[PDB]
Amino acid sequence: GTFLFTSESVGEGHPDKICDQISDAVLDAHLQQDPDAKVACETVAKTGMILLAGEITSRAAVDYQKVVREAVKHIGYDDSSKGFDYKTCNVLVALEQQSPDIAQGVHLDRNEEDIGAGDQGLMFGYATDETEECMPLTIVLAHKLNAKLAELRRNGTLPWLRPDSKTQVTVQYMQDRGAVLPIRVHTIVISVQHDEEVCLDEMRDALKEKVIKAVVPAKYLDEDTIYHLQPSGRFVIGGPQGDAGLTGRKIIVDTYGGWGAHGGGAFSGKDYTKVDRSAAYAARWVAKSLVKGGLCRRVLVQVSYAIGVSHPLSISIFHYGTSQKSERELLEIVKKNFDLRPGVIVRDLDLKKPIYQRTAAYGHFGRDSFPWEVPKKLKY
Amino acid sequence: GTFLFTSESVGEGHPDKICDQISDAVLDAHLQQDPDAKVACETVAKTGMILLAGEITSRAAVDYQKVVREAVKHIGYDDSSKGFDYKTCNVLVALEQQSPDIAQGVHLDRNEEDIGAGDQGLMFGYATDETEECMPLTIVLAHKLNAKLAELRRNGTLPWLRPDSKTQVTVQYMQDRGAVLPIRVHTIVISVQHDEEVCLDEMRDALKEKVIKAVVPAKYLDEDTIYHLQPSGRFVIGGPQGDAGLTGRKIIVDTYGGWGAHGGGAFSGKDYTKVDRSAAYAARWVAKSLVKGGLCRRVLVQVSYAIGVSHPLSISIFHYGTSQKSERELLEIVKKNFDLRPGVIVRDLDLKKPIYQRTAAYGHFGRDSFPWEVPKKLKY
Ligand SMILES: C[S@@+](CC[C@H](N)C(=O)[O-])C[C@H]1O[C@@H](n2cnc3c(N)ncnc32)[C@H](O)[C@@H]1O
Ligand SMILES: C[S@@+](CC[C@H](N)C(=O)[O-])C[C@H]1O[C@@H](n2cnc3c(N)ncnc32)[C@H](O)[C@@H]1O
Ligand SMILES: Cc1cccc(-n2c(=O)nc(N(C)C)c3ccc(Cl)cc32)c1
Ligand SMILES: Cc1cccc(-n2c(=O)nc(N(C)C)c3ccc(Cl)cc32)c1
Repeated sequence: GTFLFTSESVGEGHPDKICDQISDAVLDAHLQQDPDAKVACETVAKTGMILLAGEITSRAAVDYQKVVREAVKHIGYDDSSKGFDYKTCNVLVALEQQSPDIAQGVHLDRNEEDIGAGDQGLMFGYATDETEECMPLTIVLAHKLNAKLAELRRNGTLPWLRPDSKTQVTVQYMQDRGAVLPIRVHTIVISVQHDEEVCLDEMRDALKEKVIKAVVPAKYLDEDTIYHLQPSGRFVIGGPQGDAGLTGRKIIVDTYGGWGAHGGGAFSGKDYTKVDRSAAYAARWVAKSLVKGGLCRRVLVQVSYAIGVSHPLSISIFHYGTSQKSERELLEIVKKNFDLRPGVIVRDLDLKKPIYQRTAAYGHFGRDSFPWEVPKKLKY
Repeated sequence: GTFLFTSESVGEGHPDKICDQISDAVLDAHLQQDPDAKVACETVAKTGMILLAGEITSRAAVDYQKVVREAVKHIGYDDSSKGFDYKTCNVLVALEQQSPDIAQGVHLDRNEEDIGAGDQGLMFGYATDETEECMPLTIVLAHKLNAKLAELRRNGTLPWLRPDSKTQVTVQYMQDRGAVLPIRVHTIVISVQHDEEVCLDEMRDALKEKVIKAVVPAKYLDEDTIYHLQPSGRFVIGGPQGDAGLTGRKIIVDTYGGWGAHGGGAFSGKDYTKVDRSAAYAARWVAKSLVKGGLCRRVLVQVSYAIGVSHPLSISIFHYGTSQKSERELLEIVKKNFDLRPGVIVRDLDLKKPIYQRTAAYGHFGRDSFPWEVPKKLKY
């Protein structure tokens, strides 16, 4: 009954993640002034360049140069020696208003509760009782390894670290009637951008002793665990200089690390009317409510929409065999307890609040008691 | 035991899909001259602009202006009245060489069979016996609806059609010991860009009579099927003018429509050393070989890699309860029959051949007998 499963995560300076954080810094800057801003901000990053492309209709006055540069500064790209510098990079803006054809079909002259979905699409939510935060251990550990790298970079413990990093964790699990039980960590990968002076052996030793051992419980590590630390051998060129980044290219890192399911939509740079984000947050809220409510040990929820239509077109449940109730009975409980119209989700999850940049690294789920992480008490 | 499931697809002129097709036109242009080109081409599309950003190291001499414009011409954006014109749009190029740090860690001075993975990551393959092509009916139908729109646009049957489209299909299924059996189509969405002259009722009638009825078998449609045809009411502004597009933003449309699983990596614009593409193709080949070989009715395969390491770090199997063999026995059969090193996948699947633009619309799987769609005969 044992099996392996692998998930990855990336750091704040991974170029795709830089784009997600900038897109959400732009969204938050608009929402601080106009809670009803319509935002669809894509970011592209390559050597020396941040380009903003997309559609924004808002009453806010946003200084894009300042917002972008402050986000890059926070990430830590502040000198040409690191491959990217917020002070001197090019910031290009190609932002237009939201299409009036979309606006008239989605929200113009509509009661807020009855606003249409901002697009068609499908979205999923997942929760698992294997961790207290109801997330897969593989992705939790992968995120925490990147967070540890950023912490040691920022506190000057490992001054050779740079912001761009990737991690990957393979866990060996057992299964019990559809629920999963972590046994041990089988393999860990860490790749992190570094300065020209540090030796490979010094980095590998520090990654094992100061990063992995500070994150992963010793009970999961043994003489057979496989470590791939700086496996490329050299990672001096990094950030956008090493690899072009785009918003919405880390959608599996943002969610469940390959567990559960994904409908394809990106989260960052989008206001609540874009159901790719709001309905995925609501589906996570449903799934976590079912698991914390004791109905399931793990569960997957699908929802779907049509542009301009408020009610979901479909809702579906997969309980992995971890409920005494059938999937039909769980679906009836979901329909009795949740209203997944976007104009109701916005109110339940407070989605006009400018907290989005906080979601744009280390996963959107299983952290910080955001509204979609506070279970709803179910009536049935 | 009945349940709903929804998948979507998009047309050739959807702005994200335009980017995937351009990225793969660039990859094919390089491979036509240099089978060993290292390509990581991202495309961004917005009003009047195609930007290429990424990393290419190749001996080819490629005219990017010509390759991009020819791809846009093929899609059908050939006049400012349609919102985008290959003849007059801006083509911007921000392409640099592949990082020498990546090159030395992945492929320099390595025997081809022993080349390292081009990145870390996780990838999945899926197959289901519900259709002869071993794909979910939801996504097959969604793709065929977009293909039908493009066919009627190109043959002049519906001259008001423009290239940008989206479709979505919800199927009601029954289940039989983990396998799925389609019963009926519950809901269909179609949104397609159109000219200024055609009436909404004329479009809705044509979409039902000439598109849906020409694609979906009548046995799946009944008086209760729900149709959302042009649900926004107006879609004149479209293509990149209506919504910025990026490469690798339709990864679920490219794969299984939400069924199976996804590791997050995009396919388009990448050569075989980028395991996000090559190992996902190989995992599809494994899954389809298990189902066509009669071992499973449906199956999911995960594989994962570390940058610079040739052998996968992990391989895992989920058979949904549709095999008499355990997942451990199926995994042993996979390990005995397949070698998922990227330097072996390239040979088995002929991945230096310039056929990639053909994959970049209507899904990478279940079509055209590409090498990953030809099952391997298994020995056990
Ligand atoms: C390996 S690059 C992707 C392939 C790349 N576009 C190419 O031209 O081959 C993807 C990510 O890996 C990381 N990376 C970049 N350079 C690296 C190196 N030398 N060693 C390890 N990882 C690296 C960065 O996080 C980067 O965003
Ligand atoms: C609805 S747009 C996404 C949201 C958009 N970025 C915004 O500013 O609100 C996503 C896709 O839907 C399609 N689309 C664009 N305009 C549309 C319209 N008026 N009606 C229906 N679908 C439309 C196009 O395929 C487009 O790429
Ligand atoms: C459909 C789907 C999607 C995503 C993940 C899984 N999935 C999972 O939830 N449970 C696993 N167990 C308990 C054996 C499992 C093992 C291997 C693989 Cl490849 C996937 C697995 C399933
Ligand atoms: C883990 C995972 C990922 C993706 C899809 C599914 N999955 C599926 O394979 N089979 C379904 N059956 C048979 C009931 C199903 C029904 C509802 C939902 Cl939300 C998902 C379903 C499962």
